[PDB]
Amino acid sequence: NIIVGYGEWPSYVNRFYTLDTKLWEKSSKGWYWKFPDVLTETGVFGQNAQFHYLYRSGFCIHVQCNASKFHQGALLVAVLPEYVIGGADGFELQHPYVLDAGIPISQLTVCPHQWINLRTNNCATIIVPYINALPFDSALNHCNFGLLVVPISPLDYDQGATPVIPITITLAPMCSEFA
Amino acid sequence: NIIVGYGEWPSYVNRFYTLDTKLWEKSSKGWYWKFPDVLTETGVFGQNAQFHYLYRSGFCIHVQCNASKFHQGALLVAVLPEYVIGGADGFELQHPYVLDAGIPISQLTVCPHQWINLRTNNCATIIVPYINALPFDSALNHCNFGLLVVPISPLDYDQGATPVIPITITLAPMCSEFA
Amino acid sequence: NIIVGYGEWPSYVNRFYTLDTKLWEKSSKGWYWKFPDVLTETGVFGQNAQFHYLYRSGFCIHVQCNASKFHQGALLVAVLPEYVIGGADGFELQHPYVLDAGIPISQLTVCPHQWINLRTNNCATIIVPYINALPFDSALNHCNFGLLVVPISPLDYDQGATPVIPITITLAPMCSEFA
Amino acid sequence: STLLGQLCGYYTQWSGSLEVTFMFTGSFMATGKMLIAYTPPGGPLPKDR
Amino acid sequence: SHSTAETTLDSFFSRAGLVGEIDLPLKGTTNPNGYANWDIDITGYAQMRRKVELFTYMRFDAEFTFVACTPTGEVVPQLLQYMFVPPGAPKPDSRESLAWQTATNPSVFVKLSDPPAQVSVPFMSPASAYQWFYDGNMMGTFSVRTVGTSKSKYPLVVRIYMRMKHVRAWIPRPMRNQNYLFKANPNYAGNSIKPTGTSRTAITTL
Amino acid sequence: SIWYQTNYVVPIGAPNTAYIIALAAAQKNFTMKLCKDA
Repeated sequence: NIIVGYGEWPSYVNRFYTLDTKLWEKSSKGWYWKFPDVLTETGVFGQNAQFHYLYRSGFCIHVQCNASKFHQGALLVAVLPEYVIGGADGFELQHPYVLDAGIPISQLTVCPHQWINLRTNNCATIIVPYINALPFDSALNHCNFGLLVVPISPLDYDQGATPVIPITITLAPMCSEFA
Repeated sequence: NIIVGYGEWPSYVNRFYTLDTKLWEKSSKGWYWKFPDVLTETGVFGQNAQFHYLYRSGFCIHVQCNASKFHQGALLVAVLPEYVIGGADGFELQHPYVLDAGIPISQLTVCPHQWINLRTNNCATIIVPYINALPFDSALNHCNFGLLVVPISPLDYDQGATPVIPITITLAPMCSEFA
Repeated sequence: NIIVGYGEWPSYVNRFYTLDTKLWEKSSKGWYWKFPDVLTETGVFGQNAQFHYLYRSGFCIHVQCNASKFHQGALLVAVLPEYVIGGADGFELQHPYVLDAGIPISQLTVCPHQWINLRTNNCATIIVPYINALPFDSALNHCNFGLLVVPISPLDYDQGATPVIPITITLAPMCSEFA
Repeated sequence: STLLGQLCGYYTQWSGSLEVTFMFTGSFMATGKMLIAYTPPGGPLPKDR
Repeated sequence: SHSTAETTLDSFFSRAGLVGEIDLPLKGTTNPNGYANWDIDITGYAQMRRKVELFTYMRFDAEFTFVACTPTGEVVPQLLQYMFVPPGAPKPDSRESLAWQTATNPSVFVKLSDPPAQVSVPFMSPASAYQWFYDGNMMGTFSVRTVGTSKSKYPLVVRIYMRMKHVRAWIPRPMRNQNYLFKANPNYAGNSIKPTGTSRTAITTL
Repeated sequence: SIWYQTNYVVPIGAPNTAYIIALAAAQKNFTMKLCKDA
């Protein structure tokens, strides 16, 4: 299903951007992306973000993964504003237990989140509004939030099945403004 | 679904005749049947066709095949009036590329046709009216059309699964007339 | 005053583009520009024209020159569609008598034209619609028309006055379309 | 190999819109994704996905 | 069943706690000149950081109380100044600095044999709220000295208490798991990561 | 052009290769002119 972050819709280049595919392995630890840095060298949005002095936008995020009925595992997808760590290809987690910031992963469900259980569903959709202490900001000096995709239950399969599961991220800006 | 040839229903012994089963192999090339020659020594229709001087009929054709969810392939079923080649068991194709007549197979979809994709469906139904330049004809000297079942995508499976897939043809005369 | 070419207004990036200034001398022969080639590496219009397959636009042209009351001379400004010769800085005329194409200059008033007499006025405005045998064309392979600024009466002054008179061209696209 | 090409080989000029259909004939338990792209006249082949 | 007014945000952050301690010795090298500059921060109270970092944005006012005495705990005849330097103004660098006599820096002259002084400071951020996390919070400064030209005849200690009022917060976060290493830094010791709680021998035994 | 977005995922017991068939046609605004012999 679709979850709307904090119960608020975005308000006052608007197309689908499909990123490169991640490969989920038996020993994967997790990945994260930062916004708007994920879209700053791709297309008209990236051209607009590097030539304007002020920026403001919301987002719509889809996470997908296709696997067979003989695979198993579970992922947690969450959005954390101002994710300070202690491009379009993302980064991997070194210590997923502390989320690389000294905070537990078990309480990450306090944020707008979704579950991907391979036996039940294979999609997750989150709608994020604009969050800041300022009406406008800079798209090249400040990252508003981060997206996390972490496996809570490890991927398992029998020998002879495909050993890597693809994860696809496609996102669309909503109510973007430039000045 | 059901397709009606040329958008016309048959107009002015009427039971189901189930033929012998064909075995689809990894190296199969295709089969064809000729009408009314396919039904001229089977039952009351065959007795009627060899003792009357004039004949006129339409047909309804069902093609079926049962396979598992671990098999793959695709067949094209088509009807070609006056299929000149350059019984109830059919004939095999020698050069399926030219349809044994010097004409390409890729344009065979210009005729009343259906697709059988093993991953999607396992049935095809075609209703054929009477086509001729004469109101009546001879059932023992003229074949009105031919039926073709050709694999466009080869049959594939893993070792240990069943290596032959059955194809069943059952047909019923419609609005048959004799004189 | 303002003249509208052939009595037609343009119909179905839209800002003022001021070009570099030409210097009118005692021995000047004349200059010409070609459209849309004059605007193909300047700004958003130039970016749009090199990345779209079809193009269609009209234009509005202003020609200016400031001189004192002790200078004299006269210029003819004219627009000639499909000006075949036998960037943003223009070209000079080698044989202005034949207009570099084998045709007399004395009949150039058959085209949309204006006169700049230094003793009377110092401005000329021409509005040009889209002229072609096709609804759309290519902005990088075809020049629709050319602009000519030719001195019919030579520039004269007394020694001690400024020996060069500036000519300024500023133009704005009208009803431009891209596809 | 198409009948449209053979038929337009009997004329000199033509113009209009086309449509292409892709049908997958794998097994029922196979999954994946593909990207099908169209590039307008005058453009080059994309270098990557 | 208890009341829901005990868990409001104005009850969680509701009391005056010690956030500062200024020492003005008669001899030594701690504050050789009889003055000191203290930058207003709320993490002087050791338990405040984990409590406030439960949220990303906060907005509040503050109330400050100054208690002064001798290291023994005695009360003596002395006068002090307590100047407030707003964010963006120069701070004193000597006892003869001209910053002590700038009228735009508010001051509170008071005696030691007096009830503790008390002032209110408003919300001073240029934005709509403070933030404890910035992926890419100056409140002021309190300067403490002894009034006079010559040095004081007593050793003094000044303690500062802060209470937050009119509290608002947005966007909760997971609570801190590991030991802190720096100020304004979520850094942690990567060679010694500890579980959130306690462990047991087997999953089937209580 | 057709690109691979993900990899080809398949369980154990199913074939590792598949085929795609392409079909082409024309829309209702297609026209031709000036017949010629081929």
